[PDB]
Amino acid sequence: DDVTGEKVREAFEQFLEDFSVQSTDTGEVEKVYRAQIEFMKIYDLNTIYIDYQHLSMRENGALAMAISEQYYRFLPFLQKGLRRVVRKYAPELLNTSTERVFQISFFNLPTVHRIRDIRSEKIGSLLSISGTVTRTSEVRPELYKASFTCDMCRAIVDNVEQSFKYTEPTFCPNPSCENRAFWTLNVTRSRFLDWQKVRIQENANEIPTGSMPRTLDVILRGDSVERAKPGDRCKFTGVEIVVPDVTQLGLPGVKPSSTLSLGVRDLTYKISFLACHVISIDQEVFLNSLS
Amino acid sequence: DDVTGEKVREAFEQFLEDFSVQSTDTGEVEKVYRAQIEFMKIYDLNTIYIDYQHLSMRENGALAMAISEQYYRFLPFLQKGLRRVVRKYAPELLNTSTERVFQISFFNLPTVHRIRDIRSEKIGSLLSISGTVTRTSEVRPELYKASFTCDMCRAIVDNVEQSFKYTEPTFCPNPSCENRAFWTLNVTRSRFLDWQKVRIQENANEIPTGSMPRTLDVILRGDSVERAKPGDRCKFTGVEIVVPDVTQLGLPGVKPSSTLSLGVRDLTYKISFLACHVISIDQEVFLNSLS
Amino acid sequence: SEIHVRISDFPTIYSLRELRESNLSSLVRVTGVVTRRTGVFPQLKYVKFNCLKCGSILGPFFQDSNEEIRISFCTNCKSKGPFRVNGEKTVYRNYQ
Ligand SMILES: [Zn+2]
Ligand SMILES: [Zn+2]
Ligand SMILES: [Zn+2]
Repeated sequence: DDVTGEKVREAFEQFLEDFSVQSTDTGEVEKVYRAQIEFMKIYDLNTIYIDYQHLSMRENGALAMAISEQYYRFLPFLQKGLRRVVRKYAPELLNTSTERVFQISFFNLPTVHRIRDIRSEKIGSLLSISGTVTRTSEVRPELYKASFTCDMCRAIVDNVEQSFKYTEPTFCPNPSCENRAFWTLNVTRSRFLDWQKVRIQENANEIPTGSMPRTLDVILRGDSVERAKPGDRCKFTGVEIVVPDVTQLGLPGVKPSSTLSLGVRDLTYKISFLACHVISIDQEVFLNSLS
Repeated sequence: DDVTGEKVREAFEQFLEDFSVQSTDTGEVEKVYRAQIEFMKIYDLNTIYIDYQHLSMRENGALAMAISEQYYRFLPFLQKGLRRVVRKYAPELLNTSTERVFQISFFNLPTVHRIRDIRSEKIGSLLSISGTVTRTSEVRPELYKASFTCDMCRAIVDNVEQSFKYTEPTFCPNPSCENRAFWTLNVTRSRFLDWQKVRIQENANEIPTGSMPRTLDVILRGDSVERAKPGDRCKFTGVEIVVPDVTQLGLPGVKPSSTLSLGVRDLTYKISFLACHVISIDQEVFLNSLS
Repeated sequence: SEIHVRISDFPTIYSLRELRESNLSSLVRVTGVVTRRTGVFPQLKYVKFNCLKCGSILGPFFQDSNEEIRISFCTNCKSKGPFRVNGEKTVYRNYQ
């Protein structure tokens, strides 16, 4: 294992408990993260909103910089730390009632990147984008964790994690088997989340001289599905992501390729986005959202 | 199922349980069989001596006639009956310390039939044959209860008792298999019975005029193995059994056959004898034997 | 590569004809007179099956003395053809 990952995970779960923002005159000081955890237990939701400003304030923002620069690498550590914190205080909401997935969303990033500002050096990092929603697809299931039926000693392995791509369980329900050639998936022991792809488009005011509009594909995973109608300006916060592309086969420039036998595979990709959450920009509900 | 077999089995159980007779002038009325059960339990023996006259006196000899005439079918029923008798009275010796294969060795039959007097109608029946021991084999282990490892859905399953022909378990520890590819035996878990094939000649006095001494092959199992001496006159008690013969294919006369795609098996046999009781016909030892 | 332990002075002594079957899978101490020797024969100890479909040889698999193991499937590339043995890389043991 990695020592640095353990360090960042333990610090994460440490300040999920030790952090406490003041309430100024009215309310003294309260544990904002613990207050949000109590809110989570009360409403039985599935996603926790964490302000980036507080993380920047804490510990001279070194941990904030570390989590912003390498969000993808530390994400499983973040999930584990949050699970342990939930176990410490109010562990009732841990399970679905098999297991309930906890989503972590960061909001109020210091800066906003336009679609034309996407850069390769920001790949895998945390940032925010602002675009206009053009096409929205159906909310479809995706394999959070995948179960399969064995080939030799036909039997079903239960609740195995499914990565970004198809995975094969190395272990077997029968330990003597150690055969994985033919797996038959079963939906019962396979977890799922909500998947929806939204094609955002650059806003008019951000377009340079002469350039025709540029657009990006944004994937909304979790409760944020169907949160934006087509033709609305929304602010997306998430992690910069890459997805394989097979169309750029004749483009100029040497195509990266992997050799392994032969083991050939063209490493061509296109940039996309995975957004943690989306923010847009009777008389009772209307009357409520006023000062 | 067969009603007659079960009825005869329970009748045998009852007759054994309530066996009664005066013991000489001393010992009063002694349930010789029930007391000898614990007498042989003292040494944890594996033989139960069923004198024929005991079985013959009761039920006007009907039980003895049923046992003698159709011994091969009744023998497993008698085994279950003996196990139940051990369960009811004297259950302390059942375990080997799986379960000792108790031997029912009948004796004191009415008549002894010679080798020349062996007949094809009386196969499957109980009788005594007297001959001269000429050739004896080694004490080679014989497969009686086997442990089979299924090629598919691999595991170890015991208690798959071996029949006269090879037998493998159709049901598997993991039922999804239901396949019998390479059921593999193991040394440490399978059960075996001592075995010995003894060749016997016809006695000189009973040889027909102008004929050669006809021979016979006799199978010895259990504690009765390695009892006969080459050149020692001995009597054998048991059942006539047929064994496959691959030599008598060119002999004259039609041959038994089957049809099931030819689906045909060349069916020939030669008559042998499975025996249970065999007997041979320091000065203190000889003095002790002396009356 | 390996070491062995040679047990001595077992209590019970059985003659050859008294083995019967209870002594199965058990340590026995018997005495006799040697009659025939079969010479010294190499026997497979650390066999290395080769996979011509993989490209090179596979790992050294310990050969059980009860029976000869077989490569029905290659756990790596699922090869049905090559399961042969290379007498150079294979490490043998004495047998008599
Ligand atoms: Zn399996
Ligand atoms: Zn099976
Ligand atoms: Zn291979």
